[PDB]
Amino acid sequence: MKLYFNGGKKAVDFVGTIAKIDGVSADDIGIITIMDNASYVEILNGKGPHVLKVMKNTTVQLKVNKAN
Repeated sequence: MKLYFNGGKKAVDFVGTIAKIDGVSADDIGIITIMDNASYVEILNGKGPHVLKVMKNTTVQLKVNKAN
């Protein structure tokens, strides 16, 4: 599942808060895409919904939402 964060040009950063989420590790972090005013990262192994809910409560406080 692709998860958007309102942070872009204007990867190591998102691997690092996401990798510390309960029940998640680097192996659940897929491709990272960076655009001008937004970025998204593919969350693997069905953990997308979980990562999104946890990130709504986790500071790095970016606005997160499901791409799809």
